[PDB]
Order: sequence, then C-alpha cells, then structure tokens
Amino acid sequence: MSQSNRELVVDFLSYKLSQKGYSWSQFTESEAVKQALREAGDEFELRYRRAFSDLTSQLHITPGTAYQSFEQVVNELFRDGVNWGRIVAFFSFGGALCVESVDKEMQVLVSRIAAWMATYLNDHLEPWIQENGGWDTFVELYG
Ligand SMILES: O=C(O)c1cccc(-c2ccc3c(c2)/C(=N/Nc2nc4ccccc4s2)CCC3)n1
Repeated sequence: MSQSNRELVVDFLSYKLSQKGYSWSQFTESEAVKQALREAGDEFELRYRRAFSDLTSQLHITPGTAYQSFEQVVNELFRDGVNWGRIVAFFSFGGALCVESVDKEMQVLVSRIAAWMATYLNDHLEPWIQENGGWDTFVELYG
C-alpha cells in the first residue's frame, strides 16, 4: 500500500524532528516496521553514514526546487541498485533534509519532502521491497 508507505515516512520524519530538537507539527505489524526503521536510522547515522560522502551537500532544497532534482540526488544512494541498508539511508537522508529545512526557517518544505519520499519510495524502492520479502522481512533482519 502507498498509504502505509506515506504513514511510514511521516512516522520516521516526526521521530527525527522530535529527537533533534524541532517541532514535528509539520504535517501490530506496522508499528514493528516503524520501530525497526527508526532504530535502523539511528544506527546508520551513528555508525555508518560518515563512511560515505555527505549527500546533503548535493541538494539545497528551496520552495522552488523540483522533485526531479531531489530524485536525481537520491538516485546516488542507489547507484548499485537497492538493498535494505540504502533504503534506511534514504530515510535518514530525508530526515536530515527536513531538519535542515526547519533550521533555516523553511519548515513548509517538510511536508513536501515527505510527499517526495513517499513518491520515490512507491516507484523506485517498492518493486525491490516486494521482490525481497516485503517489510516483514526487514523486521526479521533489523528488528
Ligand atoms: O550497504 C550499502 O551498500 C549501503 C548502506 C547505506 C548507504 C549506502 C550508500 C550507497 C551509496 C551512496 C551512499 C550511501 C551515500 N550516502 N550519503 C549520505 N549522506 C547523508 C547525509 C545525511 C543523511 C543520510 C546520508 S546518506 C552517498 C554516496 C552514494 N550503501
């Protein structure tokens, strides 16, 4: 479902904004997915992210930025195709984009990034997810 993905994105972003000191007011199997994803994002940010180039310096979102610009940049996470670890990085990257947005007084962009993330997730990532056991398999691995 594309609506459960939308909830999933919103859940992750709300968690990230709260954790980092900002307002989140910008907008069971499912809870198991959200919690494992929140947890995996923290782990990635804490231990893994710094091994890579900072993808946020490739993208400066303003109210005029088009989806396609976001899409092209996120595409780099998937230069070698999709795996769960890059999917997790994808969420963290969205969260970082949102934190930076709220920080520079462009909090309106948070809901747009959310929409962008759901769109990107629904067409580029979801086919690999369904092929590789769906989100329940993610919970088995990362929960
Ligand atoms: O296991 C893997 O293959 C894996 C796991 C997690 C991430 C990645 C991966 C693969 C390719 C790239 C990356 C990560 C990149 N990461 N750069 C990031 N920069 C930031 C900055 C903030 C929040 C998240 C991120 S993710 C940019 C360069 C291209 N690969």
